This record gives sequence, C-alpha cells and structure tokens, in this order.
Amino acid sequence: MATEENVKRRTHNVLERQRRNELKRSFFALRDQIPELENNEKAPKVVILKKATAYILSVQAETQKLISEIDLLRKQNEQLKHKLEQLRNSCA
Amino acid sequence: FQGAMATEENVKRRTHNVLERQRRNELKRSFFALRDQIPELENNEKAPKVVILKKATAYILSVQAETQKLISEIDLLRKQNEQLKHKLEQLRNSCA
DNA sequence: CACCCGGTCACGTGGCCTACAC
DNA sequence: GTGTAGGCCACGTGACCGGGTG
Repeated sequence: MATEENVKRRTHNVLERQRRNELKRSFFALRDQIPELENNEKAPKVVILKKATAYILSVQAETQKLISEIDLLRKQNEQLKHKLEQLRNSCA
Repeated sequence: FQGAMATEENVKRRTHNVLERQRRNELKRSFFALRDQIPELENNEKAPKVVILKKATAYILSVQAETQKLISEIDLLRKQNEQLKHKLEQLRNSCA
C-alpha cells in the first residue's frame, strides 16, 4: 500500500528523467545544425534557441535574395535569347 | 551561531529560486520565438518543447537543402548566360 | 460515469563551475 | 589561498490534460 506509492513515485521519476534526456538529445541535435554553434561547443540551451531563431531568419533573407537573383538571371537570359533571335532574322 | 546558519541557507535558497524563475521565463520566451519561425509550428501556441526542437532541426535541414539547390540553379543560369553572351559576341564580328 | 496513463509542464533545490572578491 | 556571487543544469516532485479502458 505505502510501498505502492513509492513504486508509482519512483517510476514517475525515472519516466521524467528519460523524457528529460530525450529533450537534451534534441537540444544537442539542433545545436549541431547551427554553423555558429560549431561541431561541439558547450552552449547554454537559451543560446541554442536564440541563435537558431536568428539563423533561420538569416537563411530566409538569403533565400529571398537568391530567388531575386535567379529571376534576374532569367530576365537577362530570355532577353539574350530574344536578342540572338533577332540576329538571325536580320542577317541575310 | 545556532540557526543563523539555516537563516543564511534560506536566503541563498530564495535568491537562487527567484533567479531560476527569471532564467526559466526567458527560456520560455526563447522557445516561443523559435516556434513562431517554424511554418509547420506557427499559430499553434500549445506546442511541446521537444517538438519545437525536432522540427526546428528538421526545418533547418530542409531550408539548407533548398538553399543548395537555389545556388546550383544560379550557377546553371549564369553558365548559360555567359555562353549566350559569347556566341552573340563573335556573331557580331562575323556579320558585317 | 470515474480511473488511470502517457505526455507535458513549472517549480524548488543542490551540485557544479567560472570568475571575481577578500 | 578561501572564499563567494552567477549562471547552467538535471534532479525529484506535484499538477495538468488527454484518450482510452475498466
């Protein structure tokens, strides 16, 4: 009876530990995908979050800019294709 | 002496506690901020911490991958671009 | 219906460290 | 030296909510 509560209590503990350990693993995993946070580093959890949050934003900005460049090159290409098209019609 | 030992311990005890609230509260704030930057996890205020981690890691990887593709495309277009310019250049010297 | 179960959370606490002071 | 103040962490421990099962 009293022993039962200790058994429930203890199993709760080891349960919470395991859950907690998974959360740790996830922290280290996230950390390894942030370039600033190196391939190891002893970085506090709050830092890992804030840098991840920032990094995501930084990569977003890069992505939009790359897209702009892509669309820009496509404008130039099609412009050149159009110019080269008019070098065949005008070369009798 | 006596209980002044214990009186000191309670003080460190309380100040340590109130510190941990601030730190935890900040740690909470960082979690919500990260979560809002993950498209899948946006407009979902009730998101577990472990998910926010796993998806962030996942999202970062996909966007890394996407990024690499975009770059490769640029190199492809820029390759074609300069090729078109070069064909067009010596078709100008040979069209008098 | 009530009763647990698996998941999640915040909290109080002490154990470590790093660095800064006596 | 011997502190000691701060920051980070992982632990234990209650409470919460959720979907089943009896």
